[PDB]
Order: sequence, then structure tokens, then C-alpha cells
Amino acid sequence: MILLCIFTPFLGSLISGFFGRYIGVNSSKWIVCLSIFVSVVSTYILFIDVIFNEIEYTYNIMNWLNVEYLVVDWSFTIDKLSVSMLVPVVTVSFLVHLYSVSYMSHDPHQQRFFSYLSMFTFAMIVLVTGDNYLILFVGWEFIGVASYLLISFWFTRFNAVKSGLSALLINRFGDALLVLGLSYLVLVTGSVNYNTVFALGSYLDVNMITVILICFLVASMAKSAQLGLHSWLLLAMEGPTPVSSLLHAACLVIAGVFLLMRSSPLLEYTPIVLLLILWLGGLSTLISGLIAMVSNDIKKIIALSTMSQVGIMMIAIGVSCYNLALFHLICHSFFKALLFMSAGSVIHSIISEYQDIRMYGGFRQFIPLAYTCIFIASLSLMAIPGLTGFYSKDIIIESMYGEYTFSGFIIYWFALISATCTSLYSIRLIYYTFLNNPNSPKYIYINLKENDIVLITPMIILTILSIFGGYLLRDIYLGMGSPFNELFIHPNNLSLIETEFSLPSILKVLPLITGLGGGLILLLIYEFNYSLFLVYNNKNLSKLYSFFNQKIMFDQLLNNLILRSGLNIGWLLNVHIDRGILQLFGPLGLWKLSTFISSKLNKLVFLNIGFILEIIVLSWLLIVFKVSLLKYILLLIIFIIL
Amino acid sequence: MLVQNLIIFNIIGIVLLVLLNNNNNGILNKKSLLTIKNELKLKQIGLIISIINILIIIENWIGFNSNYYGFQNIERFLNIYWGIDGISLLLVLLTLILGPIAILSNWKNLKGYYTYYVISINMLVILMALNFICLDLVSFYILFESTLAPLFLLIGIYGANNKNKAAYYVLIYTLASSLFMLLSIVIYYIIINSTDYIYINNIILSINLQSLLFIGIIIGIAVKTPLMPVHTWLPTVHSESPLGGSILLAGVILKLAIYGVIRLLLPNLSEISMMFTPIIYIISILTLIYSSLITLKQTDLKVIIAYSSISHLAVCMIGIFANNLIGINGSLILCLAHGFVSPALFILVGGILYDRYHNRLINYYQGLSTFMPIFSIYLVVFSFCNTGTPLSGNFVGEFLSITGAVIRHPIIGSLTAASVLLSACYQMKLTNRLTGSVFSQYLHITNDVTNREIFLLNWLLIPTIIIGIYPSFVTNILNLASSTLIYSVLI
Amino acid sequence: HHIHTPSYIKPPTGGWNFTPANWKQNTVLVLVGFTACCVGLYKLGEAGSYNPKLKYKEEELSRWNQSAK
Amino acid sequence: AFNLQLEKEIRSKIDSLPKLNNVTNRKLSLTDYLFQNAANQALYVDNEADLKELDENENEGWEKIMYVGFVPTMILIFAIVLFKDDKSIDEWAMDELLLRLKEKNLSDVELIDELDKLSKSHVGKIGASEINKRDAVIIERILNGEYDQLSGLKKKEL
Amino acid sequence: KAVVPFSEANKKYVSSLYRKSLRTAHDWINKTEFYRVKASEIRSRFDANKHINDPNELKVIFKETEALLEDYAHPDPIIPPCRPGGSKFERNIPPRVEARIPIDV
Ligand SMILES: CCCCCCCCCCCCCCCCCC(=O)OC[C@H](COP(=O)(O)OCCN)OC(=O)CCCCCCCCCCCCCCCCC
Ligand SMILES: CCCCCCCCCCCCCCCCCC(=O)OC[C@H](COP(=O)(O)OCCN)OC(=O)CCCCCCCCCCCCCCCCC
Ligand SMILES: CCCCCCCCCCCC(=O)OC[C@H](COP(=O)(O)OCC[N+](C)(C)C)OC(=O)CCCCCCCCCCC
Ligand SMILES: CCCCCCCCCCCC(=O)OC[C@H](COP(=O)(O)OCC[N+](C)(C)C)OC(=O)CCCCCCCCCCC
Ligand SMILES: CCCCCCCCCCCC(=O)OC[C@H](COP(=O)(O)OCC[N+](C)(C)C)OC(=O)CCCCCCCCCCC
Repeated sequence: MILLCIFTPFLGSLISGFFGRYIGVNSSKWIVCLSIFVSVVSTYILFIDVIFNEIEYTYNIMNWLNVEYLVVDWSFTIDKLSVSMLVPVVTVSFLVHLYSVSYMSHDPHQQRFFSYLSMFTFAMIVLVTGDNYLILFVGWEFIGVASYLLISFWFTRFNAVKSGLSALLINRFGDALLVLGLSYLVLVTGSVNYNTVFALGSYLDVNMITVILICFLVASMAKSAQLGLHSWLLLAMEGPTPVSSLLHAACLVIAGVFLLMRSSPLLEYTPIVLLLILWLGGLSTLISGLIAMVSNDIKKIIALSTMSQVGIMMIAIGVSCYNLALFHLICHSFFKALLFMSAGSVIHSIISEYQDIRMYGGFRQFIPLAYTCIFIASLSLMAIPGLTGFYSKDIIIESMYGEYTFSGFIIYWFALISATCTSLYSIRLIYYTFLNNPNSPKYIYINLKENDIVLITPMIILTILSIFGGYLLRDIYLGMGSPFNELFIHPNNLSLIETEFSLPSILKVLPLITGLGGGLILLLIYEFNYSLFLVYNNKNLSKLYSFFNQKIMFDQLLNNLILRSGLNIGWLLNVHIDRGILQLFGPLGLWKLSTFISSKLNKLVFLNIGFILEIIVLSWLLIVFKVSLLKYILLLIIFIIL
Repeated sequence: MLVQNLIIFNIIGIVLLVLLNNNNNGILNKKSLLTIKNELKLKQIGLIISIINILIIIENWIGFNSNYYGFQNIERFLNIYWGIDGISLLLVLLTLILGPIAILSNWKNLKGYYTYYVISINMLVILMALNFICLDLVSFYILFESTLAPLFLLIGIYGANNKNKAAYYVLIYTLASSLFMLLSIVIYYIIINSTDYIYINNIILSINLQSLLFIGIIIGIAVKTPLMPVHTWLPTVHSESPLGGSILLAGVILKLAIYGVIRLLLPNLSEISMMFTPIIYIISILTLIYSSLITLKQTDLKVIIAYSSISHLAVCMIGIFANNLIGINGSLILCLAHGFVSPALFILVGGILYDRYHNRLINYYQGLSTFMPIFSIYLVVFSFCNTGTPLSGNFVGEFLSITGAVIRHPIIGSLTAASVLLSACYQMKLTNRLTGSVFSQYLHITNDVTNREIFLLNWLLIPTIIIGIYPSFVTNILNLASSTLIYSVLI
Repeated sequence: HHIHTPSYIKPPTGGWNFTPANWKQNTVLVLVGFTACCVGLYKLGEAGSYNPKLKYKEEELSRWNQSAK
Repeated sequence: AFNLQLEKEIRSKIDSLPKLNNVTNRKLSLTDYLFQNAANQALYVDNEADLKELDENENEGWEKIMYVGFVPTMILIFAIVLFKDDKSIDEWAMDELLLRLKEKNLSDVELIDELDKLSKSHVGKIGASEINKRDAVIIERILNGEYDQLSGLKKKEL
Repeated sequence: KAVVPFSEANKKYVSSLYRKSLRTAHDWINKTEFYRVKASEIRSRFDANKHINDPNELKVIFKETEALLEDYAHPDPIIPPCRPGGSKFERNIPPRVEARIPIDV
């Protein structure tokens, strides 16, 4: 049963990869969808056994590394944390593959697309089920490999090609730090196995623990697109929408969160790292929402929402509330995949295939089913009470105030603004696409029709999960005293109770008031008083609008300064070292020295009695001179060469 | 039995090819019958000889004991003692496996004189293979430098436009530096009266004399790996040498430097090696970082791969100078993994593209995946092997080498992890361009990878992944041999 | 439709909307192949997997701690 | 199989076309390249150049050697790393450790019972695995005392 | 080059300048009713300077016009998907149609 959950998507990758030429376009897509579905049913069967019956599965294929004390096995273990992670991964992957059957039906290369999509699914299953960090790193790298091939899938497009490289290189920067953390783990503990390392967490030096997890923190930022290594995330929109619906929902963007939750037995014994995770998450929630309120591409707006929500998971980990982070991780994968799916529905429906909300407007009637999915998913994203996002996001924001520390209070306002900005950019996206006066040509609206049932079916399934799912699963992850020993919480760090009993009732509804009250005010201005949003008039507003629309000018600073100077250093080394001083102290320099010396010696070979007689008689001075003068004669001779 | 048969059989093979192909030189002006199809029969005999050499080492491998400490198959031939251990056995097999590959890579891309090329390839392979089984310093130097004579003529006859520059570079950089290593060998023979491996391993010399001997040997080793700043010969030699010459240079010749550390430095100059390790680490780390940034600005396809080889061999040098089993095993596995991936990248870059378009400038190639999909698959697959993606022997070599450096020196050994980022920066910048955008306007559509070039790529990829997934095939053989190199007295 | 140049470009994945004439025949063989060793994955998994929390009794572990003490 | 009468037909027909650049029943054997007269060898090439002149990437002459000599050689290498009865030092050391446990605890009824029933194939699989075996006492005894003799070889202290 | 009013090369420079003016207005103003008001205001400013003879006046105006256009430029202009810079630009370009040249390699 465990081998079925892990390796069945890998067989689907092989079939559409090598046998796609032989089974054709139609059957290749569905056989890959068959392989993912087998993993879906296998995962659900294992979910009952693990979570509800406390049964662990472990399959040890064979040994990988056997160098003295360092022993690494090809083992996969499924426990509460691992099987919980498979629930968003495998379920959303299946509903994205089934979505891609009709979305990609016009693409000339569909066997390759479903091969990369299923290979990506297999890598993510490997990451969360490996019994040690090296097996996690194997999935960690091949997620980046598969993300590179998916983002650059349309490789004739120059933008998609450079975007796939950008995602690969930034993640490979995170991999270089993850390798160092694993090397330090072998140095301090002698092992990478979870069972060995996690037993020693209390007895290891704090500095050793801090070094390992700082390396893990840098790797986490690259994959989860936290501030500093978040530039590739919006470039990842160059891939097909099914890639976005998968990468940004239950996949690569959540890998960094998993790495930190897995390391909780170690991460709890280093407050300094947890403080950094808190602040880095808080900064990225604030910045993502502010950028998303003046963004105009529909997929970029949703992508920035993904970055904002992952930062909500980081602040939960920062206050050592790992259980809340895992629960919000599962719930977010449902209604964020829905938002990407329902965005791709609108883009396909409009016959011009625009992606700019400024070219949309008045779509609500013509595509009512697409509007309903976005509406419910946005309300779930906006943590509207009763919905799945409400049971996972409201508690995380309130936990910042429940910390009663300086950092917790600062990050509460950052989270509160991000919660308010979430409502703002959700209403703005809905107004421009659906409720605004039509900006598209009249010909677009007479042809604006809903897509087929294969596209619709996964959206309906995810729509229900975005309504009820959080309420059903809340007690497993958020219930007080619920045993989740994989996520270790130190007794000094338990704040779930003061979060639940000590907060004022004004703060219990403050995120709800600002989002609902602020959203209505924003909606009125568009419909009735749009003259306030002609920001090109005011020069200060134009500069403030331009700063956030250009994403805090980070991409410009990265390319123009860090990447330009990184390539220029190679040029300076190439010019002044390899082709420079190493040639002067090499072939070119010695050739000039040889030519100068050999030209002097060529003038001394000529048949002349007086010349050789003078040299013979001159040599007699070596007999006359005392031998201490030899080095002065040597210096004199070198002068004559010149 | 091994050395005697490996030398006698190949001499008979060398003489046989000379007798057949030179029997008709005497103003016959005839048309012969072996000259047909680009000397097909003479090529086939040399190809068979290369495969038979792999069979000879196998017969001695069946009797190899992985649980025996010391040299095995101890033999005397030409007044020289020959022996094998776990480390030597794997390097001999790697050297001999690349023999048929070097011949087959140049099966039909030489302007002529196929008998000369095949003899020189088989002559280079045996001399390098014999260098792993000698048991004294002088025999190590004799085989270390004997390869220069055929390699110099191989480049100058079969090379590219700048072959004259490349032939001089390899002859002068390597001969001048090895003569400094000869000075240290002469000192050993003067004060100890022997250069035998076991005899000199037991003698402790004065810490000042060990410094002078280390510097003499390290000069010869550092040029041949190569390390900064004496690396400038390699990119010029690789871009002009024939494809078979690049395969042997990138697959075997560079690995002799790591084996030089294993024999000529670690067991005999143990005390001074610990003193020199920080200097070795600094030189190697900067070799790794500088070569990776320099590789970004390169515009020649075969020079980009040449600089990629320097970055990974700096990691091999870092691992072998770690004083632990993890680093030593990691450096050895990385040597074998590099011994397959690096020749494969030269076949893709300088054996397939060059044989079709005869131009190595990067600006002419893009979007190759549109009409060369099979080439793009192998190019992409080997690119990820070259950056140490897991499931490849390169990663297992790189991870253990980086881990061994961290254990040896936690502060400065952590800089070795830049190999993970920097190698992917220049390798995936080249691959993303060859497989990106519209098919190049400067190219005409031609044939994709042929059966011969598929065969070469497959049998260099297969060992890389088998070692990557189950390296215990290699670590079991190396375990007892590598444990003898560690120097430490814990109290 | 367009020109896919399918005369000589035949990648393992198909090359621009490739469905062979005998695709139904091959699909059944692959579905049989996929199903056959998908059961092989199940048979191997049930034999090889184990519960790491039930391999050693708690009484066996108490002796380990005292002996290693 | 030179078949000189066959070349004359091949040579003549190419003469029926004076223009240039505007057979499968032919083969040679190993004994022909060394024993044919100098006149006949000249004729064969003159046809071969002209036959080839009157013309993808197959039948190049290497396939037989590599698929009869090289691929079996790699298979043999693959077999050796798989099915060669060779102990490594780490595998020897684990067997030696179990042997010394038996010798130090001869009077142990419980331990020797598990050691005898612990088969040779599961020696390297000690611990938690799929194999259902009793090594609880075996692990218990290793944790109790030290069965290495490294302290007996370093007879010089500070 | 100097400006000659009422020339053919002047009817293409002003026309293009007017296009960039209206496109910039369209990028900034996303409501059709609001765009028409701004589109007419921009046009009337062009009409005022329409009858000008002195090139020494036109070059002062032309230089100033680019100062406004560059200052009011939207950082995120609206681009059709298949046009250069669009979301579908260069996506699934059909392959080059040319017979393969066989080679012996
Ligand atoms: C990391 C790699 C390491 C390997 C590298 C090792 C080599 C390092 C040595 C580098 C020094 C040589 C490279 C630079 C020399 C350049 C010579 C030259 O340019 O000529 C200078 C001058 C003639 O002037 P000219 O060249 O025409 O124009 C001036 C250009 N600015 O004429 C001159 O001034 C030349 C000086 C006169 C000759 C002095 C001779 C001194 C003794 C010979 C030196 C070698 C000694 C060897 C001894 C054993 C020889 C068997
Ligand atoms: C593109 C190039 C084409 C090549 C691509 C594919 C390469 C081939 C893939 C396999 C690589 C070769 C490695 C396997 C060779 C067999 C290794 C072996 O000897 O296993 C022995 C193992 C334990 O040995 P022992 O207990 O002593 O019993 C045997 C005594 N002779 O006894 C066993 O239990 C055997 C178990 C074997 C399990 C099957 C191994 C096949 C690979 C599947 C697992 C790979 C690791 C999982 C990675 C998943 C992704 C993270
Ligand atoms: C001791 C530390 C390790 C160093 C190892 C040895 C490296 C030697 C330098 C490379 C020279 C080379 O390769 O000689 C080859 C070069 C080829 O030059 P080219 O590129 O064709 O340009 C030259 C023509 N032009 C400029 C017109 C284009 O001939 C020369 O220049 C001739 C001078 C020979 C001097 C050799 C002395 C070697 C001394 C070694 C110890 C100091
Ligand atoms: C393991 C130790 C072996 C030692 C023996 C070396 C081989 C002797 C060759 C002599 C016969 C000969 O010159 O013959 C020539 C042969 C084959 O040339 P071909 O293509 O038929 O000539 C063309 C005739 N056409 C036109 C009819 C086709 O060239 C070889 O064999 C080259 C091998 C030697 C190259 C390296 C020289 C290095 C010298 C210093 C070494 C340390
Ligand atoms: C975990 C390990 C997974 C192993 C199995 C995964 C499936 C293998 C798929 C093989 C077929 C394939 O993709 O290569 C063949 C396809 C062909 O393109 P097409 O879609 O047929 O269109 C045809 C139209 N052209 C001709 C315009 C493309 O790609 C290419 O040449 C595209 C270039 C990129 C190479 C991709 C290599 C991916 C290797 C993965 C590295 C780890």
C-alpha cells in the first residue's frame, strides 16, 4: 500500500514520457491521470490507518550510503506529518491533472506536459515521505528540476526560457545552503535519519543547532518565495496555468514550510532562528498584499496572494505553533488551487485570451459558474466566518497577539494589514473582471461562453473543500491536546490557550471588520467615485503606485546590481587573471622574454678572431678575482643583457 | 600476471597493426584492401584490442579480496614491482573502459591516418592504466610522463586550428612541472636508497625536509589536476585536441593527480600534509569559485566544458585532503563519476555539434530541441548530472566531498557548498540556451543523434546512475584501502 | 492545420499532435502493462513494509537503557 | 570470397556510364586482405570507390564488436559487483562483533539462543526492519560492554 | 534633424506622438467613460498647436511633449497577448519549414 502511494505517479511519468508516441495524445493524458488517482485512493486509505489508528508504515528498499558511521538508506516512512502532507499534494495534483486534460487540449505537445506534471508529483511525494534528510533532498532537487521544465515548457517563448532558469538558479542557491546544513548535521550528529537526529535535539549545542537551521531557513526562503528569494515566483507565471495551480497550491511553494515543520524537534531548541522565521514571514505577508493591490495580471495577483499566505504559515512556525501552520497549509492548497483554476477558466473563455484585468469587465453574467468559484474561493481566502480559510487563518493572526512579546505584537499588525489587504485585492480583482463596465470589444461578449465539463469538474470538487473542509479537519490539527508528536512543541512555547481565552473580543472581529468594511468602501469608489483612482494626476501617488507595481523595485535591484556584478566579476577574472596576469606569467609573457634574450644571443655567434680572443682573456679574471665576487659578476652580466 | 599480459598483448597488437598497414609503402602505389572504408579493418582490430584489455583486468578482479589489507597481485616485471589495491583497481577499470569509447568517438571524424590514431589511443590507455599499478616513485614518474610523447603528437596531427598552440602548452606545462616532482623523487632515493611505496611510507623525515618534498610534488600535482593559478593550459588543450584526446584527458589524465596525492603525499609525508591542508583548501576553494565565474563569460562550447572540469576537480582535491573516510571516499567516487559525465559532455559539445557544423561559438546555437530532440534529452540529462543532481554519481561524490571538508574544517570547508550553486549557474546557462527559443537561424536542419553517438552517450550515462543510486558497489572496494590514508592520534 | 515536419522528427513524446493509427491496440497493451506491475507494487509493498512502533516491546527498551547506562 | 569474375561485371557496368557523380551480393573474408594478388586488390578498390561514388549512418562496422565484446564485458562487470562473494571491511567487522559477543557470553542461555537463530543473511539487518527476528538481547548485550580490543594495542599512554 | 511643419515627416511624428499619448491614457484610465474625457483633453491640446509655422517653437514643444509622455508613462502598459511583450508572445511558434539535409556522421 505504501509502495502504491509513492511510485505509481512515477510510472505515469514514464508512460507519457517514453510511450507517448505509441498511445497518442488522448490516452496518454488519461493514463497519467489514472496513475495519480491510484495514489489518491492509496493515500486516503493510509490517512485513516495513520491519523485515526496510529499505524506507521516504513519500506526500506536498500542501502544508499554506507561510508563508515554515515549510513543512509532508501527508506520511505509514512507518519502523521507525512500522510497529512500527501493529502493536499496528491489530491490537488489529481484535480490539476484532470483539469489539464481539457485546458491543454489545444497544445501541440501534451504527452510531454503530462510527463513533467506527473514527474513533479512523484518528486513531491518523495520529499515528504523520505525517512531521512538525504531522501528529502532528492525530492527537493527534482521538484526544482521539474519546476524548471514546466515553467519553460513553451521554450520558443524567450520569456518562459529565462523564467525557468530564474526559478532553477534561485532554488539551486537554496539547495547549496541545504547541503551545508546536511553536512553540518553529519558533523554534529553523525546521521541524517529523522529517528536519530530528533532524539538528540535537547542535548546538542545551541550554536550547532542554530547553524543547521539557519541553513535550512535559507533553503526554505527560496522554495516558499519568502522575502529575499521571492523574485522567481512571479516569473513562474510564464508556465501553463495548470503548472501554476499545482506549484503554488500543494507543492514547491510549500516545500520550505514542510522542511521547517519536519525539523521542529530541532527547531524548538533555538529561539533565535524562530525569531527570524517570524519576522521574515511577517515582512512577506505585508509586502505581497501591498503589491497585489496595484497588480494588473490576474495570475500575478493570485501568485502574490500565494506568497502572502505562505508567509502566514511562516509566522505560525515562528511562534512555534507548528500545528496551526500545517493546518493552514492543508486548507490553503484547496482554495488557492481553485483560484488558479477559475482564473484559467476566465482566460480561456475570453476569445482574445487576455490576462489583464484592465481589459476585462462585465463578465459575471456571461460566465456565472466561473464567478461563483472565484467568489467562494475568495471568501475562503478572506477567512469569511464559517469557511475553511476562517478556521485556519483567523487563529494564526490572533496567535501573534497571543504571544505577548514585542515581535509578536509587531507581526500582528503586519498580519492584520495583510488580512485587510487580502480583502482589498480580492474585491479589486472581482470588480475589474466581473463587475466593471465592459472594457473588451463587443465581439468578445457575444462569444463569451463557459468551458466544457472536464474543466468544471475539479473546480466544483475544490469548491466544496473550500466551504466545509476546514471545519471537519479542525479538531485533528487545532484541537487542544490532540497528539501530533511529529510536530514537537516545547512546553515553554504552548500559547494556544492564552490565544483562545485572553484576547479581547474587539480583536476577535477586528480582521473581519477591516476586511469587510474596507472592501465595501473600495467597491463603492470604483462604481461611483472612480475619479479618485486616476492616480496619474498626483505625482506622489504615481510614484507610490509605481513603487508597488514594480514590486518594491526588488527585481530591478536584483538584476541590475546583484546579477550584473556577479557576471562582471567573472569578466574581471576572465580579463585580468585568466587572459591577463596568468598569460604575462605564462606563455605570452615568457614568449616576449625568450624573444628578447634569444635575439641578444643571436648577435654573439659570428666568426671573428677578436671577439673570441677577448672573451677567452676576459675569463682569466675568474682565476684572478676572489670567489666572493662571483655574484657581482652575475649581476653585471644581467645588466649587459638589457 | 596482470601487468605482464597487459604489456605483452598490447605490444603484439601494436606490431600487428604496423605490419598490416605498412607492408605496401614501397612505391607500390597500389590500392590495397585494408584502406577501404577509412581503414575499417585496422580500426576494428584496434577496437577489439581495447575491449580485450578490459577483459584482462576482470580476470584479476575475480580474485580480488576486499577484506585484505595491502597490495594484491604483487608481481615483478621489467625489474619493477606491480600491485593493486582497492583504490587502484577501480581507477584501472575506469581507464580501460574509456579506451573503446575514445576509439569509437573518432570512428569516422578523422581526415586520415586511422591506424596511427588507434595505436596512440591504445598506447595512452595502457600507460595510464599501468600508472595505477606501479609500486615505486620512479615507476610512477616514468608512467606519469611517458604519456606526453604520444599525446603531444596526437594533438599536433589530429587537432583543430590552434593545435600548434595546444601541443606546446601540454608538453611544456606538464613536463616542466613534473620535473619538480622528479626532484623530490631523487631526494627520496638519495636519503632512503629506495622509492618503494611500502618502504618510504614508514619513514618519518624532518619537518623542514617534508616541506621541501611536499612543495616539489605538489607542483607536479597542482598543474595536472589542474588547480589555480597553473590551470591555463587545460582550456587551450581541450578546445584543440581531437575528441578521443579530450575524452582521455578529461577522463583519466586528470585523475592521476588525485592518485598522486594518495600515493606520493598522504602515506609518506603525513605530518606535512596536515600543515599544508589549509593552503590546499584555500587554493582549491578559489579554484572552484573562480573557474565557475570565469565559465560564465566563455563563448566556446568546448572551453565551457573544460572550465567545468576544473571546478569539479577542485572539489576532488578538497575531499582527498580531508583526513576522514567520508571525504576520501567522496573524492574517489567523484573522480569516477566525473570520469563518465565529463567525456559525455565533450561528445555532446565537441563530437556531435562540431561534427555537423564545425563551429564551437556559442552564438550560433539555440532552440536545438526543435529538430534535435534526442540530442536535447541527453544534453539536459547530462547537464543535471554535471551539477550534482541526486540519483547521479556526481552528487554522491560531491556531497561526501563537501561533508568531508566540513568535518575536516568546519569554517572554511563550508565554502565548498558553493559548488552546488555555481556549477548550476554556468552549466544551466549553456543548456538553457541550446534548448531555448527558436531553432537557430544560422543552422541548417540535419540528422539527429546517430546510433553510434547514442551508444556512446548511453554507456557513459549508465555507470553514472548505477553509482549514483547504489555507490556501495564502489565503497565496498574502497573501504579498506581508503582507511589506511588517515593520520590522527586521538588521546 | 500547420506543418509539423513529422517526416523525421519522432521524439519519444510524439512531436506536434501525434496519435498513431494503431493507438487503440497499443493503449490496451500499456494499460495491461500499467495494471500488471501496479499490482506488483502492491504485492511488494505489503511484504516489505512494517510498523516501526511495534518492532520492539517497551519492556525490551527498558533493559536497553539500563544496560547502556 | 573475392570472386574475381563478379568484379569484372561490376567494373564493366560502371564503364557504361562515362559521366561520374552526375551490389548487395558482394562480400570479403578475413583471408582475402592478405593473400590476394596485387592486381586483384587494385580492382576491388576501383569498384568500391566508384560504387560508393554512384550513391543513413548505419552498418559502420563497429556494431558487432561493441555488442559482442563490450556489452557482455559491462554485463560481466555488473555481475561481479552483484554476485561476487566478497566481504568488505565493514561487513567483516559486524560479523566479528557478533562472534566476540558469543565468546564473551558462553554461559549466556538467552544470548546464544538468539545468536544461533540469527541467520547469516540478517546479520547486516540487525534492528528494526521487515524481518521478524529476535535481537533484543543481542542489542542489549552490545550496549552493556565494549567488545573491541583497541585499548589492548595502545600500550603507551601519556 | 530640423522640423519642417506641414511636411510628410511631420505628419508621422505628430501622429505617433498622439498614439503614445492615447495609449498612455488608456493604460492609466481603465474606465471607458473616463478615458473619453481624457482622450478629448489630450486631442484639444494638440489642436491648439496645430497651426504653428516657426520650427523654433515646434522643437520647444516637441521636446516638452516627450517630457510629459515619459513622465506619465505607465510602468505596466496594456499589451495584446500575441503582440511583442504579450503573455502569449512567441508561444508555440510553428517550426521552420525546410527540407533536412542528410549528413554522414
Ligand atoms: C602560475 C604560472 C607560473 C609559471 C610562470 C613562470 C615564469 C614567470 C616569469 C615571468 C617573467 C617573464 C614574463 C614577462 C617578461 C616580458 C619580457 C618583455 O616584455 O621584454 C621586456 C624588455 C624588452 O622590452 P619590450 O618587450 O620590447 O617592450 C616592453 C613592453 N612593455 O626586456 C626585458 O626587460 C627582459 C629582461 C631581460 C632578461 C633578464 C634575464 C634574467 C635571467 C633570465 C630569467 C630566467 C632565469 C632562468 C635561469 C635558468 C635558465 C636555464
Ligand atoms: C538512464 C540510464 C538507464 C538506467 C536507469 C535505471 C538504472 C537502474 C536502477 C537501479 C540501479 C542499480 C542499483 C540496484 C542494483 C542492485 C543492488 C543490490 O545489490 O541490492 C542488494 C540489496 C541488499 O543486499 P543484500 O542484503 O546483501 O542481499 C543481496 C546479496 N547479494 O538487496 C535488495 O533488497 C535488492 C533491492 C533492489 C530494489 C530495486 C532497485 C532498483 C531501483 C529502485 C530503488 C531506487 C531507489 C529509490 C529512489 C526513488 C526516488 C527517490
Ligand atoms: C613552475 C610552475 C608550473 C609552470 C609549468 C610550466 C609553464 C611554462 C609556461 C608555458 C610556456 C608554453 O606553453 O610555451 C609555449 C609557448 C607558445 O606561445 P603561444 O601561445 O603560441 O604565443 C607565442 C606566439 N605569439 C605571441 C606570436 C602568438 O611558447 C613560448 O611562449 C616560448 C617561450 C618558452 C619558455 C618556456 C619556459 C618554461 C619554464 C617553466 C618554469 C618557469
Ligand atoms: C607500449 C610501448 C610501445 C612502444 C612502441 C611504439 C610504437 C612504434 C611504432 C614504430 C612503427 C611505425 O612508425 O609505424 C607507423 C605507425 C602506423 O602509422 P600508419 O598510419 O600505418 O602510417 C601511415 C602509412 N599509410 C600512409 C600507408 C597509411 O605509427 C605508430 O605506430 C605510431 C605510434 C607511436 C607514436 C608515439 C611516438 C612516441 C615516441 C616516444 C615513446 C615513449
Ligand atoms: C525522475 C526522472 C524522470 C525520467 C522520465 C521522465 C520522462 C522523460 C521524457 C522523455 C521525452 C522528452 O520529454 O523528450 C522529448 C521531448 C520532445 O518534445 P515533444 O513534447 O515530443 O515535442 C516535440 C516538438 N519539439 C521537437 C519542438 C520539441 O522533449 C524535448 O526534446 C524537449 C527538450 C527538453 C528535453 C527534456 C528532457 C527531460 C529529461 C529529464 C531530466 C531529469
